[PDB]
Amino acid sequence: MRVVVIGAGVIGLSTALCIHERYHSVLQPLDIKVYADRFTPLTTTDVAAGLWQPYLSDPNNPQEADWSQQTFDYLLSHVHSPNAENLGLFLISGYNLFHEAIPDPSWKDTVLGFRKLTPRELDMFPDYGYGWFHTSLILEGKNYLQWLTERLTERGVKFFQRKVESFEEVAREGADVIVNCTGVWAGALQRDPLLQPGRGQIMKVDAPWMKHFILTHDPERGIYNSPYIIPGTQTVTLGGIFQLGNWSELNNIQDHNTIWEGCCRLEPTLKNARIIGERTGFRPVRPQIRLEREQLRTGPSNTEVIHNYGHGGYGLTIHWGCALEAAKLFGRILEEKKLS
Amino acid sequence: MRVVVIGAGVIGLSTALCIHERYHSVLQPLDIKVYADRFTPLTTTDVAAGLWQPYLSDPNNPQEADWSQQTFDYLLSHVHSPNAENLGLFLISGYNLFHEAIPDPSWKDTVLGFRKLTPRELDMFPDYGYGWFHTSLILEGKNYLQWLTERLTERGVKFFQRKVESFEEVAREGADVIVNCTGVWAGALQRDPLLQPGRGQIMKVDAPWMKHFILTHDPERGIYNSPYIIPGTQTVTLGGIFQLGNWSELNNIQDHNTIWEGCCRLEPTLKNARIIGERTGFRPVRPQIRLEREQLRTGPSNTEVIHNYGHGGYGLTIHWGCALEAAKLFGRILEEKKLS
Ligand SMILES: Cc1cc2nc3c(=O)[nH]c(=O)nc-3n(C[C@H](O)[C@H](O)[C@H](O)COP(=O)(O)OP(=O)(O)OC[C@H]3O[C@@H](n4cnc5c(N)ncnc54)[C@H](O)[C@@H]3O)c2cc1C
Ligand SMILES: Cc1cc2nc3c(=O)[nH]c(=O)nc-3n(C[C@H](O)[C@H](O)[C@H](O)COP(=O)(O)OP(=O)(O)OC[C@H]3O[C@@H](n4cnc5c(N)ncnc54)[C@H](O)[C@@H]3O)c2cc1C
Ligand SMILES: O=C(O)c1cc2sccc2[nH]1
Ligand SMILES: O=C(O)c1cc2sccc2[nH]1
Repeated sequence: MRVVVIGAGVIGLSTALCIHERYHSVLQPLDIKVYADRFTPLTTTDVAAGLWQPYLSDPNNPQEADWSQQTFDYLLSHVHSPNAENLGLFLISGYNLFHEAIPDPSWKDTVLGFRKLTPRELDMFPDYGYGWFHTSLILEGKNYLQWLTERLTERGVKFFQRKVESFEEVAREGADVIVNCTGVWAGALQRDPLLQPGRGQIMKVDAPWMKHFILTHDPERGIYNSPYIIPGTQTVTLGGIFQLGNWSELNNIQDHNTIWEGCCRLEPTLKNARIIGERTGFRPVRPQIRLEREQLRTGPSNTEVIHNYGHGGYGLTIHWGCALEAAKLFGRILEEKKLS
Repeated sequence: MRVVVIGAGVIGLSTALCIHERYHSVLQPLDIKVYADRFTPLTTTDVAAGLWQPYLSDPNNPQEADWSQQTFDYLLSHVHSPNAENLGLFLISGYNLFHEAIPDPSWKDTVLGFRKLTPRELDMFPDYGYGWFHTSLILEGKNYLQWLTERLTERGVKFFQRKVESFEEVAREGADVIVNCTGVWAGALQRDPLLQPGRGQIMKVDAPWMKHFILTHDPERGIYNSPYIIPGTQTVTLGGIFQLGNWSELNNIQDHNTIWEGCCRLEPTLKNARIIGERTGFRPVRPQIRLEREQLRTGPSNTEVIHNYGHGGYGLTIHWGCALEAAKLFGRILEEKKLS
């Protein structure tokens, strides 16, 4: 009963934990190893603000809306716990700004107190003429990743610093089940032309008077490419850079400018806020998440592979529902093998 | 014209600013001095969290609701102003929690996006069965008082550290108009049987993940005597203590425990918060604010006095509408001295 999880971002970590809680037994022990090239604070998960917000429009797969709703409901149950702070979990309200009356999102009833913005509220954002206000949740990846690791290490899970070259390399060493949570890099283990980097740049600023998230939406700039302000526990994330096919890990100076000028125009009080840091990450962009089983067609034994990658700009938002689905796929592997 | 403003809390400073910006001219040159025994951070204004919220039910004087509304409208028009950070001015959303249903407040349309709490939002507060959600403003005194002081200084207003023994002592040194903004200590200059300290105690805690205010209402505890959580710029104010007639300036453990126990039950995450500081202050409690002119008959001349005190637990909420009214009374004085 040897299981190897490839990846230590929110995907692999929550998957490892979910499989362990649901399938570990002293009767039938479950050996679980996590192999990863990069760990916290150096994953894509660490670059995220951690705000819960799926895409505005209905997903290519309606199963994704269920996975996001299951994640919200799960995080909402731990929000008023003493453990909440160790997770990087907290409630936050905020604004979604538009230039037109776009349709209501499928998640209007999952979030708390969703409503349209009133005239006086919109008078605060002269560049926008429609929007929403609701209460959502922030799950900060750097705390959540450390918390998941702590809970994994105490459940018997060993962590290994390694760049996996092939699934067959892992299959050869005895892995019965391979959990593929490689994010944006998955194409290195198996070609997937639907998987692309969604290059992102963010600024971390000191603006503690900022109690609300502010997200803007422009068709001319596209998804995740217009100003956003997201207050964290210690700092405020400034963003709004999406570049499909861009693999540059360096901080582009025109992007730094776009972030600064766009966010200051959105919220003039940012102009006097102290810039703390700047980061680049690659969103694992895909028309839909890949969350399925694959029987390896290489080597003398067939190896069971659970793929869990391609969560684009909403991995923190959907991680739990995806972890639970991967655990379901895992139990299906267990039954098909044998009972007695 | 020689003006002496007694008091350097929010009332004294905003009145002095409002009078100077409206009346100092070539036609009416004003010599304004401010006398105060205590300056920031040692005034009642400094103990306050600075949240804008008047009384729920219609005031004894309907003028008070107009004065609070004028204050919110003025502060709201500056929320994105270059000076907002210097003022300590920012937007904040939050909860007003009740055991039973209560009528909508007279200010429901002054605040932003006022509405009732939904069942899912109410499930987060088991001890309460009814509530509101709205967006208001915080104006922090430690910043606001220093901002008003800098504004008065550039206008040529002179500040003196002194404990005024009597209005006559001021009148005898040449004051034409005395603006009495002495807060809870006004009785020492002229007996006021309707003025009492509304003793308050607060804790300032490090809980930066707290993004909303939470105010609880209990008619058995009375006004300002039920737990409240008010996130500021650097710290979160924990309070909920009102002791009518208590002149003790010391912080006490009983009140420390009431605050801590009450606010931790409301928000379990507070258990792990670091306590930064604790303060005691005296709300200037009266059945209504005394904002009126008086011709003082103590000495060879009559001195024109403007009283502006008795703002209770809502001095920050109402200060600007009161400062504008004091200025109108000041104009009536100049108009009588046959020089306007
Ligand atoms: C700028 C920006 C802002 C964002 N904001 C939000 C937000 O507010 N809310 C939200 O829900 N989402 C947000 N996201 C998306 C979120 O960051 C990602 O969807 C989530 O981090 C992807 O999770 P992951 O586990 O798949 O990838 P990662 O965190 O990238 O983990 C991939 C893991 O796979 C490992 N790995 C890959 N290949 C191999 C190999 N061959 N061998 C060994 N290890 C390997 C890596 O080392 C790493 O451990 C944001 C993204 C960006 C870029
Ligand atoms: C615990 C607590 C929390 C609160 N929270 C809020 C809130 O969130 N929002 C809100 O709107 N309000 C709040 N308040 C109300 C606000 O603090 C007071 O209404 C406002 O501070 C009253 O201001 P003031 O100018 O009249 O008095 P103060 O701020 O006390 O200043 C009185 C001034 O007069 C001076 N003075 C008095 N007598 C003399 C004399 N004889 N000679 C020389 N100088 C003299 C003092 O030295 C001082 O400079 C709160 C109050 C308390 C106690
Ligand atoms: O840039 C992103 O990928 C991103 C910004 C926000 S705000 C909520 C989710 C999310 N994702
Ligand atoms: O304790 C007080 O006097 C007080 C608490 C709050 S919250 C808004 C006003 C106000 N006043």
